[PDB]
Amino acid sequence: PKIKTVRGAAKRFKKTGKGGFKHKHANLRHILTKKATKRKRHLRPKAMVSKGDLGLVIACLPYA
Amino acid sequence: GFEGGQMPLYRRLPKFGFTSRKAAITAEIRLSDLAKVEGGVVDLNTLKAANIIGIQIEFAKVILAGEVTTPVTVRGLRVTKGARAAIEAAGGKIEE
Amino acid sequence: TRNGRDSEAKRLGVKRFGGESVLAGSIIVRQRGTKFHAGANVGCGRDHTLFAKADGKVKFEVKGPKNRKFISIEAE
Amino acid sequence: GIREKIKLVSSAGTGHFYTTTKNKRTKPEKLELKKFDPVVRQHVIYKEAKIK
RNA sequence: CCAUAGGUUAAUGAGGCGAACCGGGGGAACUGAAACAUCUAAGUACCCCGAGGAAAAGAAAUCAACCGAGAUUCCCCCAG
RNA sequence: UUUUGUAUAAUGGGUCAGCGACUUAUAUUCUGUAGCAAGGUUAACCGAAUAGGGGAGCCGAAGGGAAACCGAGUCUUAACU
RNA sequence: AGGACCGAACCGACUAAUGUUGAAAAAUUAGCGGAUGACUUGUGGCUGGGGGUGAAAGGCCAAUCAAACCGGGAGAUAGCU
RNA sequence: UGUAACGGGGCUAAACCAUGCACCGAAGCUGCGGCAGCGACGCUUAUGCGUUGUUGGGUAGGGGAGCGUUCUGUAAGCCUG
RNA sequence: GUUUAUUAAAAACACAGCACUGUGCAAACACGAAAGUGGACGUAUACGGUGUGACGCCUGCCCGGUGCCGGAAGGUUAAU
RNA sequence: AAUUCCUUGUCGGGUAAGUUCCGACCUGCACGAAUGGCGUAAUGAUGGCCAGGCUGUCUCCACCCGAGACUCAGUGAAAUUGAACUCGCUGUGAAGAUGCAGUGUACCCGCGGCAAGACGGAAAGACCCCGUGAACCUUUACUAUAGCUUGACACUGAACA
RNA sequence: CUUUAAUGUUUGAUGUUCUAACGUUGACCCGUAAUCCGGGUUGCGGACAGUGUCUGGUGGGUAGUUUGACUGGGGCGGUCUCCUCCUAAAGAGUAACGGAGGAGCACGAAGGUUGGCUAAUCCUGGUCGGACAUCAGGAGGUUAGUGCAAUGGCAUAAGCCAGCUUGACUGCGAGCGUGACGGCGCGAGCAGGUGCGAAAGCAGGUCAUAGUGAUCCGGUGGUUCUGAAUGGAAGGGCCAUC
Ligand SMILES: [Mg+2]
Ligand SMILES: [Mg+2]
Ligand SMILES: [Mg+2]
Ligand SMILES: [Mg+2]
Ligand SMILES: [Mg+2]
Ligand SMILES: [Mg+2]
Ligand SMILES: [Mg+2]
Ligand SMILES: [Mg+2]
Ligand SMILES: [Mg+2]
Ligand SMILES: [Mg+2]
Ligand SMILES: [Mg+2]
Ligand SMILES: [Mg+2]
Ligand SMILES: [Mg+2]
Ligand SMILES: [Mg+2]
Ligand SMILES: [Mg+2]
Ligand SMILES: [Mg+2]
Ligand SMILES: [Mg+2]
Ligand SMILES: [Mg+2]
Ligand SMILES: [Mg+2]
Ligand SMILES: [Mg+2]
Ligand SMILES: [Mg+2]
Ligand SMILES: [Mg+2]
Ligand SMILES: [Mg+2]
Ligand SMILES: [Mg+2]
Ligand SMILES: [Mg+2]
Ligand SMILES: [Mg+2]
Ligand SMILES: [Mg+2]
Ligand SMILES: [Mg+2]
Ligand SMILES: [Mg+2]
Ligand SMILES: [Mg+2]
Ligand SMILES: [Mg+2]
Ligand SMILES: [Mg+2]
Ligand SMILES: [Mg+2]
Ligand SMILES: [Mg+2]
Ligand SMILES: [Mg+2]
Ligand SMILES: [Mg+2]
Ligand SMILES: [Mg+2]
Ligand SMILES: [Mg+2]
Ligand SMILES: [Mg+2]
Ligand SMILES: [Mg+2]
Ligand SMILES: [Mg+2]
Ligand SMILES: [Mg+2]
Ligand SMILES: [Mg+2]
Ligand SMILES: [Mg+2]
Ligand SMILES: [Mg+2]
Ligand SMILES: [Mg+2]
Ligand SMILES: [Mg+2]
Ligand SMILES: [Mg+2]
Ligand SMILES: [Mg+2]
Ligand SMILES: [Mg+2]
Ligand SMILES: [Mg+2]
Ligand SMILES: [Mg+2]
Ligand SMILES: [Mg+2]
Ligand SMILES: [Mg+2]
Ligand SMILES: [Mg+2]
Ligand SMILES: [Mg+2]
Ligand SMILES: [Mg+2]
Ligand SMILES: [Mg+2]
Ligand SMILES: [Mg+2]
Ligand SMILES: [Mg+2]
Ligand SMILES: [Mg+2]
Ligand SMILES: [Mg+2]
Ligand SMILES: [Mg+2]
Ligand SMILES: [Mg+2]
Ligand SMILES: [Mg+2]
Ligand SMILES: [Mg+2]
Ligand SMILES: [Mg+2]
Ligand SMILES: [Mg+2]
Ligand SMILES: [Mg+2]
Ligand SMILES: [Mg+2]
Ligand SMILES: [Mg+2]
Ligand SMILES: [Mg+2]
Ligand SMILES: [Mg+2]
Ligand SMILES: [Mg+2]
Ligand SMILES: [Mg+2]
Repeated sequence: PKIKTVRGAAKRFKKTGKGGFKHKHANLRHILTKKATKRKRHLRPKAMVSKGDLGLVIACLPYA
Repeated sequence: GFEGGQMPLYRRLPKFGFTSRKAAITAEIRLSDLAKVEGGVVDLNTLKAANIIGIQIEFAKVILAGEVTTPVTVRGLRVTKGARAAIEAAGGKIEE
Repeated sequence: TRNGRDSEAKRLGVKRFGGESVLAGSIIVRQRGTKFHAGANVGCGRDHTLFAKADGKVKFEVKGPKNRKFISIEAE
Repeated sequence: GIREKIKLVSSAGTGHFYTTTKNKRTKPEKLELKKFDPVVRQHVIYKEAKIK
């Protein structure tokens, strides 16, 4: 049979041009009056998945 | 994705975005695909006959990728700025 | 008993030593107080972190009447 | 944790708001600060409203 | 009371068996979730009923998208 | 065999003969190899038929953005040194 | 008269010894309890598994019982050997 | 349990200290011969051949190269009363 | 008298008695999706459940908790 | 005390001597009145204690009668078993050695006996821990649920107040 | 509107009675050769009861399961995140059921800036006034201070007063620190707009290091980004936030 995509991981990652994955940062969903505005501003843009945990992402997303 | 009992990376991270249904019925066209049609006119129905965009597509842009040499009338499709300069330099006539 | 606690090691110290060429913005020393002090082309952070404001080699030196230790970036 | 948290609604008509805390026991009067409003790009007086 | 229930004949038919396939009436749990209750296993196993050489479905109160297609069933795609 | 470590007084086997354990299917990725090459390839099915037909599709030659949309750029932002 | 007494058949099983790959997957030998009663026995019947039945020991339900047996889900699962 | 606190015999040095020259002693090193790996370099490569250095204990594990077995093609061939 | 067939026969179970409580008969209760059946072809001197356990002398205080029974003015409260 | 931790409580009886027994005491760790209290004739293959009779129970065994064991003839198992050319000691060592070191002793092979060792045989320890194992069991654990119960609507109508 | 009646109908609530649904495990008749059943006559009951759907309570009667780890064995006890010091062997890091202490906040000024100021203690003198208030002199030199633990800082004070204020700004961020990662931290400069200062300048919270919680689901405001024929809308997205 076909491999099934981990459908939770398909809602968290998008493949970029050279094959890396972008994702939204954590810690920006709730409890926000105590966080500095400098801290939040560096959490709005999407970041790339680091090299260590990039192996687990590809296993969850076989169809890119 | 099992990391031991640690909360895995695909669940530590938040969901984001949505899926656009309108994006599935759009397509992008090389300039090299403009010569592959016949008659020198480009419609939605001409490109589907040339097996370029596919049947369910309803919107298409022409992109500066590849190159065109023959004069080609583009009709009813969006064109980027670099593709507009490249089509009109080779003798084309972009219209609607 | 009563003595199980300790905190995480905050990894302070001197990150770039003397005669060591850095880029602007490079952290030189992390420290609690101003155990070191900021000299020429060196800024002092919010948590008393000493970073380089320009590019060049690190110079440790002792100046002033109180014999305090100043860190400066020589030009390069 | 007696220090409750509030929000400072812009008086420039925009719904923009800064969020902060106050001790409502010792400071019953409302907090009003003149803060920057990034939508109108001016410094406008903000007034305290309930965080709701 | 008529009547009806009931009774007695007569005629025709049914009954029972059989591997799978089919339609229907019922319908688990182990298991997976690294526990587990929603969920999964799965309308699966099993039980029951009925049928045929196949059954079932089937001739739009259907799709589509302002262009159109034109009953049902099956296969490859669409597409993990 | 298991172990930090076994002549171990730790496990297993009386012996012989025969059997006895990393497979299969489909997806996917990588490497090798071969065919073609900005293209490559067909699936059911037809076909008398391992041919030929069939290009429905799939992958690739463009990306960015949550998205509309823009496009060798794009997003962020009122605007980016 | 008697859930009376002593005591064989019959029913039971208190103690010891033997036996423990036995003669026997619970018996023999010497003693022992009840022995007209809530007794014992033949034949046939009925109660079915989360159920029976139990003068109640979680006892018994075909040498198996804190949920029988047989077949099926089934190659349950086993981070263990 | 039996000498049983030099391994024993035994030793008044065959003990200890100092100094010296010998010798023994390993699968270390050297000699001789053989195989292989990886690098150099050159060849005139048959895509590996001289020379040349150097390497060659090994579990888990990774990589490279093979042997043999049954079956199919080669094979109505070849071997075989 | 009974009991762990196959390591326990006992002080354990049972027992006559006693008490509490349920039950008016299509009884309570029990087995049954239900029909029914047992109780019982019985009828409160009867039947079920529970505790105690011949007989003799006796069985004291506590209703706050937990149950059960009775109450129905108020508060709260479901579908609708 | 079927209950008493301290405890072999103390006192009395019994005995030459009594942690048990019997009678008292009350200081009841932590009895107690139908999960009954205290008595109680009779009964018990019931528990503890004492006495008489009796005796191989014993001091301390002796002999005898039979059935085996032993020998011959016939038949003929079993558990176990890596391989054996299968000694003692002291030491060593996966830390308790027939097998290692040192040393001592020992001709080769049966048969009848004994059971100290072969960490002897039998049963993948039941104890203990572990497994995100199982099973039954309990309850004011969680979530359900049969059953019981409440009301609304339906089956379900007519009058009058 | 304040203050309440009339008339009629508008349906409930409780008596109040009836029979025709329904019940009858009353009698009698018939099917019948029958204590079942059904039919019939009749009596009693009667819209109650009883069943269906919905619903509240009750519910170990029954069922599915859960019931943590570390641990000089397990249980018992203690512990579990975060900060500070020691152990830590002069970079970083470094364990134990090792030795000692804290945190789960506070502050609209205790922030920003400009201006100014400098402690503890002791001595002597002085109304109440005393070991100790306040005042004046002197020694002393931070032995004080820091909203709170410890450590490192702190006189240019980061300590202490006053004036004006909101930079406790929004968008960004070269370059580094620190982690397996999620993440956390430091940051000159740039754009906008602002405060203080004459000005140079300083300000993206506080002397620094504790004062904390991922994702999902859901709420609120903002935003046409999306809107399943089309126009809306619902819902979703993005931004802020709970
Ligand atoms: Mg949000
Ligand atoms: Mg966890
Ligand atoms: Mg096509
Ligand atoms: Mg399940
Ligand atoms: Mg599971
Ligand atoms: Mg048909
Ligand atoms: Mg039409
Ligand atoms: Mg083994
Ligand atoms: Mg072991
Ligand atoms: Mg071991
Ligand atoms: Mg060894
Ligand atoms: Mg041995
Ligand atoms: Mg062994
Ligand atoms: Mg073992
Ligand atoms: Mg063995
Ligand atoms: Mg390939
Ligand atoms: Mg290729
Ligand atoms: Mg008798
Ligand atoms: Mg018996
Ligand atoms: Mg006998
Ligand atoms: Mg007798
Ligand atoms: Mg028991
Ligand atoms: Mg049995
Ligand atoms: Mg069963
Ligand atoms: Mg079971
Ligand atoms: Mg299964
Ligand atoms: Mg199995
Ligand atoms: Mg000796
Ligand atoms: Mg010498
Ligand atoms: Mg060598
Ligand atoms: Mg050689
Ligand atoms: Mg070697
Ligand atoms: Mg090797
Ligand atoms: Mg062959
Ligand atoms: Mg008796
Ligand atoms: Mg027995
Ligand atoms: Mg017995
Ligand atoms: Mg009855
Ligand atoms: Mg009793
Ligand atoms: Mg009483
Ligand atoms: Mg009460
Ligand atoms: Mg009361
Ligand atoms: Mg009540
Ligand atoms: Mg007691
Ligand atoms: Mg005692
Ligand atoms: Mg005596
Ligand atoms: Mg005495
Ligand atoms: Mg005695
Ligand atoms: Mg006494
Ligand atoms: Mg008692
Ligand atoms: Mg009582
Ligand atoms: Mg009693
Ligand atoms: Mg013989
Ligand atoms: Mg020998
Ligand atoms: Mg030894
Ligand atoms: Mg012998
Ligand atoms: Mg022996
Ligand atoms: Mg013997
Ligand atoms: Mg032994
Ligand atoms: Mg053994
Ligand atoms: Mg075991
Ligand atoms: Mg249960
Ligand atoms: Mg389960
Ligand atoms: Mg544990
Ligand atoms: Mg312990
Ligand atoms: Mg260090
Ligand atoms: Mg060091
Ligand atoms: Mg301060
Ligand atoms: Mg100042
Ligand atoms: Mg300040
Ligand atoms: Mg501070
Ligand atoms: Mg969740
Ligand atoms: Mg629409
Ligand atoms: Mg729109
Ligand atoms: Mg619509």
